[PDB]
Formats: sequence, C-alpha cells, structure tokens
Amino acid sequence: ARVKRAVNAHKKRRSILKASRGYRGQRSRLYRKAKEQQLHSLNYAYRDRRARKGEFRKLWIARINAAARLNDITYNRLIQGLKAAGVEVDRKNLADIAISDPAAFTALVDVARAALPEDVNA
Amino acid sequence: KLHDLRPARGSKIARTRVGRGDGSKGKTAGRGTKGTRARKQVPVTFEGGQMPIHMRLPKLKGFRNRFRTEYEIVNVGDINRLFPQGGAVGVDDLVAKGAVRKNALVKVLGDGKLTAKVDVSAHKFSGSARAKITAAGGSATE
Amino acid sequence: PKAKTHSGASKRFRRTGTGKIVRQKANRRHLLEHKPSTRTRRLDGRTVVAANDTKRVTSLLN
Amino acid sequence: LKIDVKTPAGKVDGAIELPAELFDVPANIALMHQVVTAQRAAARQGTHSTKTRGEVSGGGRKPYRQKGTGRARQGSTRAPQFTGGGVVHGPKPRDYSQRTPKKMIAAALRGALSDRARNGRIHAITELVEGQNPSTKSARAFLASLTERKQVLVVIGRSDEAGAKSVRNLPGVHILAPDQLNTYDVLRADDVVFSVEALNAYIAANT
RNA sequence: UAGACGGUGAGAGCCCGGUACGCGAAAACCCGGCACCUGCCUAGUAUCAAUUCCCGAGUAGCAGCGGGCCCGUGGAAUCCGCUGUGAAUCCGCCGGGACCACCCGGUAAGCCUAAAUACUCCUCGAUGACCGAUAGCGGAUUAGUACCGUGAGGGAAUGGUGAAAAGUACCCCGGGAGGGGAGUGAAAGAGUACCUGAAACCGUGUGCCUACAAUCCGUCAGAGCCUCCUUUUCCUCUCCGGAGGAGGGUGGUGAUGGCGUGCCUUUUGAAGAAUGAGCCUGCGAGUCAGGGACAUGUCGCAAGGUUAACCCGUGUGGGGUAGCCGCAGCGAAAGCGAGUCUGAAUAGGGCGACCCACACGCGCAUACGCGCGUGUGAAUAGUGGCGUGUUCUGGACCCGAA
RNA sequence: AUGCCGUGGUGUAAAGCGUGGCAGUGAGACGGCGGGGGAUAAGCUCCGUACGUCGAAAGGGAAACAGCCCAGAUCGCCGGC
RNA sequence: CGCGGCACAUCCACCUUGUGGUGGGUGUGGGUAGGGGAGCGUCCCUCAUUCAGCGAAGCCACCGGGUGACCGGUGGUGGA
Repeated sequence: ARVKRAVNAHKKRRSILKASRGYRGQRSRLYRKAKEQQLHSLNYAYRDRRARKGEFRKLWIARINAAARLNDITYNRLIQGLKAAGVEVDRKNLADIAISDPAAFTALVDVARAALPEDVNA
Repeated sequence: KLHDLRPARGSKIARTRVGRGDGSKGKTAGRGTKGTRARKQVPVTFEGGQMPIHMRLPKLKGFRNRFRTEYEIVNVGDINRLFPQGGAVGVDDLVAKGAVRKNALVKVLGDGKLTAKVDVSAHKFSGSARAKITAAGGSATE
Repeated sequence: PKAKTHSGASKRFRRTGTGKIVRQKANRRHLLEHKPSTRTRRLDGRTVVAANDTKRVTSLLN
Repeated sequence: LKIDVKTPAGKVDGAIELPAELFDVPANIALMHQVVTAQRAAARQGTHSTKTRGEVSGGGRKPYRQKGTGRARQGSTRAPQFTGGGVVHGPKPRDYSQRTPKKMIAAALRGALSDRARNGRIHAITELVEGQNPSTKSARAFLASLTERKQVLVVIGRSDEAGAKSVRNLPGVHILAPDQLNTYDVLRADDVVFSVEALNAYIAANT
C-alpha cells in the first residue's frame, strides 16, 4: 500500500512553522531553518527558566541593597539581622515591601540592627 | 464474533523498523560505526586471518561405517509401563501402542525390572534385557 | 533456502549425548618424540569446547 | 447439546441432540484468532509487484563519469534515489498463507460452533425450501423469521433445491457446505442455520 | 435462479447496460457418431534331445589424454569424447565402485513411442488487504515518441472545466492579449492559462518597531504603541451602550537589559576557516522468499508433535503417515546398552543414565538416612504453527568506482 | 608505604557468579602522581595508576575555553542554604 | 532543602496474598555506540458501530489539549 507520506509529514511541519512565527530571517519562512531554530529556542528557554530564577534573585538583591544603603546598613548586615531576628521573608517579598513601603522596610532595617551582635568578632 | 478476537498478550510483537529517526534506532540501526560490519556482514568462519577453530583443530578420528546397523530400542521397564498386563506383545504391537517408529529393526533395552509376565518378540536382545524378560516369567524371542 | 552445514567444522566437532560439543585435543599428530608421554595423555582425548568458542562453533555445526 | 427447528408448512420435527465436540469444547479465542488470521492470510492473492532496479528498463549506463563533473556519482539512471528508478525492499509477489496444524484449525472451528450452541444461536433445519423450485420469497421469509438477526450462515450442502441456489442475493446470508465449514465464517455469522443432512453428516465425519 | 458490476446530475436489486438463468449458428474450425476404402493371420504355438547357424563392429574391451559424476586422476568404478591397438554370439559379452573366484541383474554397438512436465508472443474470463499521473509498463497524454549519438544504441516529458458546452451572445477599455458589466451554470470562490490549490517564491495594504548602532539572528525579564475584549468613576438618556478612560484579559510588535560558538557526518576534539545542504513540494535506504540455524514471547497436543508433493472442494476446508524431529547413550568402528570407550584392570578417567519434608520392611546408626519399587501420588518434554531478535544462501540497508 | 591473596566480623540494593539473545569497542585526549624514549623539550611519543575528567556531561568558576576546580540537569516555582 | 506534578526498581500491608490494580517507605530518572520496554501518525482488508451534498477528504486560520510522537473543537475553502 503505497502511502504518500505527505500528510504525516505536513503535521510536524505545520507544528514547527506555527511555533516559529515571529522569526527574523529564513526562519519563520522555511522549515528546516525553523527546526534548527526551534531546537535552539527551546534550549534557550530551558536555560532561561533556571537562569531567570537566579537572575531575579540577583535583581531583588540589588534592590534590597539599595533600600538598605538608604537606611545606612549594608545588604550583608541586613540579611544577617533579618536572619538573627528570624523574619522568614525572602528577597522577593522583601524587595516588594522595599519598593512600596519604605516604612515597612525601615522597620525591617531597625529589626536587623537590633539583631546584630556587637562587632566583627563573635 | 470477530469484533471480539484478540491474541494472547505476549505475542504479536512490534516490528523494529530501524532507520526511523534518532529517537528509536536512528541512523546506524545497530551497526554503529564505519567499520566492515557497518555495510556488510563478516561470516562466522572468518576469524581475522589466524586459522579458525575449525581449521586448527584436527578432523575427528575414525570413519563412518557405511553399513551401520541402526536399531530402535524399547525400554524393558517402560515396556512394563506400556503393557501392565501384557502377556502377548511384538514389534508390531510396539509400533501400534506407539513405543517406537515404523520401518524398524528393534532392540529391547534393560532399564528397570520388567515385573509383568510378558513374552517379547524383537531382534537383538541385550544382556539385561533377556535376563529380566526371561525372569519375568516370559522369555525372549527373535 | 536450505541451510548448509559447514563441512570442515562438522568433521572436527561432535555433539555429544547432550548439549556439549567436543573438539579433539590433538596437537598430537605430527611430532610425538620430544613430547613426553605426559604431554600426550594431555593431548589424547575429546575436550568439551569452552564458552568463548561455542556460540560460533554451533553455528558452524548448523 | 440438543435442538432442532422446523420446516415450511410445518412447525417442529426432529428435536435432536448434538455431540460433545459441538457444545462443550471451551472457546479459546486465542486459538480462534490465530486460525482466522491464517485464513485471512490464506485469502490474499498476493499480487503486489514492483520493478526493483535490474528489472527497471534500461539504466545500465553510468552517466556522468565519476570525477570532473561537479555532480554526484550516480552509476545508473535507475538508482532507487532517482525517479522511475527501482523500488528498494519493495513489494514483490509474495504468496503468504501460514501452514497451521490440523488440530488447531479444527479445534478453533468447533470452539466457534461451541459458542454458537452456547448462546442458542444454531438453527438446524430440515430443508430451506418450498420444496423444488428455488424461490427467494419464502426462503427470505423463513430465514429472517428463523433468525431475526442480521448476519446468517446457511450450511445446506451439495444440493440445490432452494438452498445453495435460492437464498443467495440475501445480504448477511452466506452459504456453505458441511465440510468447507470454517472459522472466519461461523464467527462473521450471527446465526448458523444448518440443514439436518448437513448437520448430521458433519457430526458423522467429525465423530 | 437476478442485492455481480458499471452508468444516470449524489451512495440505485426495482431508470439504463446487464447479471442469475435460459435460448444461441449459416459457414468455418474442431470434439466426436456410423457406413466405405485400406491392414493382417489359410497354426506350427506347443514338447524335443541341440546335429548346426544367428542375436546390431573398427563397436565393446585394453592402454594414452581429457570431460562428467558428490568423487578435484585420487586408488574409482559407471558414462561420454579423440588417438592407437582391437574381440567374440550365449559354454558370448555387460553390470553389481579397482580387481579376482563363486552368486545375482540385464542382454549395449537399430530406431520409434502418448501421458503426467515446463512455457507465454495471443485471444477469452476473472481477481487483487496491486499502483493510481514523481506511482504503475520506458510508454494513460501521437511513445520506443521528441530529442541524443556516425552507429550499435540511449531515450523523456506531457492526464482532471462542467452533470450537461449550456465555452461568456451583447455593450464597455484595448491595435490585440486582457479584462468590466451582462448573461450560462448550483458554484466563474469551475473561464477552454479550467477539480481541490500546499510550500518555496513574488507583491499590495495595514498595527508595531527600526536612520548612535554590532552581536548563530533566538530566549528570558520587559516600558510603551495598536488590538479585540471587557469589570467599573461614569452618563441614569439603565425604558436603548460605550466615550477620555481606571482594573482586567488574550493578540500584533516589541524600546531596553542579561544569557547564548547553526544542523549533519565524522572526530581526542567542530560554531568551526572540516564534510554536505540555495529554498520549498514530491520520491530515497534494514524488505521478503525457505515444512532454513539459533534464542526467546505467545498457542495447539502430549511421549509425542507434524505432515511434504499430491487427491476431493469453490471461502483455505477436508483427506494424504513417505519423511523429519523427540523417544539412549558410548565408541574409530565391529559392536554394546544405562551403560559405553581406553586398558591387562576397573583402579581411574572420558562421554550419559535419575528427582522428596516420610514411608513398606529391613543392612547399619551416637540425633545419623544412603538403599528398592510400589506411593505419601515420586516429575515433567517434546514437536508443530504464529510474532520477535540475530544469523545462512539470495543484489539482502541504500548509494558510489577505477 | 602502597597495592595484591585469603579468612573473620560489620556495613551496602542488583553489586557478584553461571548460562543464553543483542550489541557496540578495538584511531582515544588532556590533567595528577610514577617511569621510558626526547635534550633535564614539546599541545611529543609510549607505558603504569579501584586516579580523574572529556569522550558521552549540562550548570557555576576559570576574561573567552572538551580534558582545570565546584557539581552530575525528571519537570515547574518571580522561594531558601 | 522547600513545595507541587510525571516515571522507573526493590519492598511489604492489601484486593483474588505470583498475573494486574489501592496505600505507603526507600532509592532512583545526564547521556553517545548500543540494549530492553512502551508508544504516536500515515494507508490498505475484515468485524462492530457511526458521521456525511444539511457537506467527506485535502487545505488554511483561530481556540484549546496530551509528558512526547501528536489530539480535539471552531470557523473559512471545498464538493465525496
């Protein structure tokens, strides 16, 4: 039974080239190039899911650091205070209350100050 | 009916079409190199060049006797468990009961005491055979 | 269409009463003068083939 | 184990029994499946055939000398990668029915008939006629009243009165003979309408 | 007795051609039927000593060299060729695998001889888990054509409007092609560039972005701009809905940031300045045959399993018991047998025969459990089919030389 | 010193051995230590090493980076150490 | 590590205390050559049933879904 392998192939072809729209070049157009790019796009998106976990953490850290240094304390000592005080907030919500509430963040900074030991010995 | 017919789960195995995409058995189909095996098949004789185990060993001693008088045997103990009563048997009765093939010359072997009163007709008795069958009341024959 | 038994290896191998193939331990044919008797009662008999020569020998026997 | 059914211009006669090999041989649908598969395969004419290279016309010329063209070394205009060139590993005129055993075949058959008698779907009859002139009017009447189902088997025999001459043209109704009785057809068929001569000689040959 | 199949404006047993079934013929060819014509024998068949002759000649044999046979000249017969030499006529020769004696089979050197057997240019009938325009014939279409070559030779491509041609009358732009309107048609989103109309490719328009800016051309985070959609401040004209909009949701696009060295083959190693690919669509590579070899999954039956060719039948159904394998092994083999071979020997050993938590009764025992069949019911095996993997002989995964 | 062989004990999940089906592989690279040939050379060549990694392993560090160090990705998270 | 969602292997308590399934505990889930297992999609034949000139296939677009092959819905085209 000679099969005429068109339909079977056009399935995945239309797959790739609908998940490939919006590509500058011969990539939304042609199929093999859309496939080369699909492999690269999905490794990029895979790497960027992890990468973005880490990157948002680094951004939040930059922000908490900026609000801390607005309160004359460094990010290191801020974290060591929010640890020793124990307020189990995390850098994400800590940065949110940093943005919207300078008041709540400065309460947090005074919390951290009140929970620093004495010195650079211990 | 026919819309209610399935094999036993265990048969009707999936054929392995090999060169079908690098997800099942992909490119090389199992001969995964550029070697000789990757295009053709080296025989079972060829061994690299050193004499194969079928050339360095010696041909087995002795000849084959063209006139080898091959028999078919029937077990005196299993001729007991063929005929519990017995009394009268003979080569035709063996092939009838299905103890040995047709077109045959028979020997009767000697494993197990034949404790049935039986007389047996069959060429070429063995030592223990004639012993047991002639001690079971009956005797041997030709 | 009808498989050939490799002749040369059926004239050198012997399927016994069960699944054993017995080669002939016979570097015992040409020069038997220097060879001590020990090395001939070492080379007089029919040795069951080892594992690392079986899977092929049987396909030579078929 | 026990049945018999009527005659036109009648109501009942016979009312007979059936041997052990027709009812209580356990239906083992695996065997039946294999055997009916082997029948299906026996059916196939198997006349697919395509010209592999060496059958394709011409193409015994190597165009384009090996080197110096810029092309690909081709070797024959009938290479399987060409157009019109050969088929590779193509369909050839196979002739494939499997050589199943006598015991398996007969046992599948009597398992299927065992099923039919287990439901009460066998309809043994004396003659499926009006008596001598093959008429499909009364024969359709007596089958679609004798059966009430859609598909019917009718085991008449090598006699034409109105059996294997008149009940044809009835879709759902296929006609057999007491010895070419088989598995695929008793399974495809819902009712298995016999003719007492067919049934009795069938029993008598199977014993 | 007709529900085959095909056509008719769709998918028709009942419209049509037909089918089922029945009729069917001058002449032809041919089956064959009877009579005519021709072809014999006017007993030597028997039994008979066996008085004698004959029974296929440069042949058989033998030697030389070859062929052929499983038989590679080997030790080789049987048969066949060419060269020498070269016979007999039955109390002869020939064969029985050198050869010899006895014993068997047959009478070569004349010729003829139906059947079962294979075959397909050809006509009829049929079918397909055969292909359906890149397929299937090289050839559906002026096909062995056009074209190529001096020649032998090679050798294509090219099918589809519609049910019906009703194939666009008529005006309009045009020199025509082409269109516009009209009209045909169910559909012109069927126009003789025509069924459906893919992708590459080529444009028109429209929302976003882009002229200080590098970055396998994406991905993630992401402002904004347009989008349709909407909850409401809202207008209370709510007795009809959306405006500038706030909350909100998908969809274009995406300013901007960070991350990031295409696919393949092959390689110690490739983004590689190694190979291959300009792109899209179609075609291109692990198949099948065999009562094959091995192993295994599943299924028949059971110390069996199984048929091969073939015979009957029309669904692959029923017969077919030749054979094959299993049933005993050992040994060069003669042979012998649960043993067998070596040997002087079983002493050993090599190969192969045999398995309980207890009996029955005993040998013996320190609680010991080795022994035997009957069992307490001791313990299982093959062979055939079907799938699977590998292997064999076949081009055997496809492609490729000189 | 190590390593190797055995036994004895504790711990440990498939690790081991026997027998089959199916393979591949048999061009290795660098790095640590031990050595040969080199010249007290090589991104050299050849060996040893229950040594490692790449091969065939991504992520983080090394500016960039097959073999170096941390670490072996089942998928998701705008969570922590 | 946390928290969710798949998968595999051994193990028990189980249902029918081996087939196959409930609960759990533990371990595990990079991967090339290669090995095993399970599967998607194309087309042809049968049985069953079912949709179709009210619109089949094919095609295109959108909206969804599956852990993957891929699947369904809807509209446009088309006209078996």
